[PDB]
Amino acid sequence: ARQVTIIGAGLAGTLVARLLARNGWQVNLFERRPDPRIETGARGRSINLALAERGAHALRLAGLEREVLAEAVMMRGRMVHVPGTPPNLQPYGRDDSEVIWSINRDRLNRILLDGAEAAGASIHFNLGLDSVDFARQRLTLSNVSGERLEKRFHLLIGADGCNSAVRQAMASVVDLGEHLETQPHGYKELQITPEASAQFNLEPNALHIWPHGDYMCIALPNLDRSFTVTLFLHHQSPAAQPASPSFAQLVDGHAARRFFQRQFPDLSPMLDSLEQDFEHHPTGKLATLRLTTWHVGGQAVLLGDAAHPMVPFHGQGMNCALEDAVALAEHLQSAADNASALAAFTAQRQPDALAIQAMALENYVEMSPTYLLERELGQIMAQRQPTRFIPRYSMVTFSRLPYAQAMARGQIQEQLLKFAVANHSDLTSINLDAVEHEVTRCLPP
Ligand SMILES: Cc1cc2nc3c(=O)[nH]c(=O)nc-3n(C[C@H](O)[C@H](O)[C@H](O)COP(=O)(O)OP(=O)(O)OC[C@H]3O[C@@H](n4cnc5c(N)ncnc54)[C@H](O)[C@@H]3O)c2cc1C
Ligand SMILES: O=C(O)c1ccc(-c2cccc(Cl)c2Cl)o1
Ligand SMILES: [Ca+2]
Repeated sequence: ARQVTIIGAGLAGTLVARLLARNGWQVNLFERRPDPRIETGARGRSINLALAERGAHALRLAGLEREVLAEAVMMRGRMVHVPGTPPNLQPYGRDDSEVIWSINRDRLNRILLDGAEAAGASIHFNLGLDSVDFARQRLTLSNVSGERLEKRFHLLIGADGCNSAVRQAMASVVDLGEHLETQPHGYKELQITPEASAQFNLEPNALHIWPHGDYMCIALPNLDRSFTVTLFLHHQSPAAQPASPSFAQLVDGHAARRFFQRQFPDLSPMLDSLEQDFEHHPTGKLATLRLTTWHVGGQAVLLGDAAHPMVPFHGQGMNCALEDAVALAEHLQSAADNASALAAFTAQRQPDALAIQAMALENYVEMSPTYLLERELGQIMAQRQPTRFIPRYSMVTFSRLPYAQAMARGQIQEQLLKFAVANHSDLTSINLDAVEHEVTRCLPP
């Protein structure tokens, strides 16, 4: 039985643990945090995530999709809130097959941990990786007190998130060629209670967005009709725009309330605990990190956020990490040796990681005239050639097309629409048959 040590019992690490353990690998998984399945008197955790077809399919292959979806809220469309216009519900597709799922992160992690243990993995909590000695094949772990314990390893999977210690250890024995692109937005998680969301008729089966240019809020539903709201706002006001809002201007929760009342007036009344959430929840940081290599020989590999931190604006980070886990287990299972597997994994996944990293950054702008007309012509082309003209968002979210192919086809589509609408003011002026022939010329089924 082949041996593997996984660092991080998050989303990627627990899935890859299950996939390898059920294929007969001897799997030990090490997690810095306590076991979330051991109920304590601590406050619950209400962060949720959008699960799309890529993540769902990964869970399906692992036999866990049914259990996860039973605890998830269907989101049938995007609900865009702008003051002065009623909320506009933009359906994701023609029917409920094209939806995304709002799942509580803690509940998803618990289901995955059970799945990993059911397949035979051993999971060891309260042990955080501190360092790796690659030449001696040993690693050093410790609890929160820092009491150190050493373990031998044969294959090390770094599934330990965007601040990966495995990545830090690798960067010392190989040049990972890291390129860090900091994101100026921080984020803050806020809460809408079930009573408030019902009082204001907030639609439960939708993803909600309050755009406001350089900042915005999103809200995702929970099973009990509460919503988790996330504010995205610059950490600092730019020099050469020092008045603009930023976390630095919001000195306390009362300042945050004044900010919401002015900039997000239909949302502020739903946020009963704004002042306390704002002061008690930490401001998060965002970034894009691109690595030239993801592995050290056959000894260690990164996946998930450890390999490709991305901005969250496409809701694909977890979905990508679960897709990584499937791919890594597949390569390891069937390769000639571990070094071959890890090289092949990296070669397969790196172009797609770059693509979603880029599309996630682009997606922020797109959710921040000419646009209507292009989107209108695109809807017609999707009706005439539904196997050829598929909106990029739909390729990313509702299909398993490799992200880089989705991005390439999306650019062909966006250029074709922009050129077709240029020098036209309405659609009856446009030759739909000529556009369709360009679709069938440039977009294979
Ligand atoms: C605000 C926000 C919103 C998001 N929304 C979405 C969304 O809607 N949909 C989506 O698909 N993605 C979303 N994402 C992205 C998603 O959260 C991540 O991409 C995903 O959790 C990555 O999974 P992972 O298993 O690689 O890492 P994680 O889920 O972070 O798990 C890493 C694990 O490693 C552990 N760990 C860390 N360091 C060590 C160490 N030294 N030793 C041992 N254990 C360690 C951690 O405790 C954790 O258990 C969002 C991200 C943010 C910030
Ligand atoms: O229509 C969508 O799928 C949509 C709009 C906004 C998002 C999103 C999802 C997860 C995390 C974050 Cl930050 C965002 Cl902005 O998803
Ligand atoms: Ca420790």
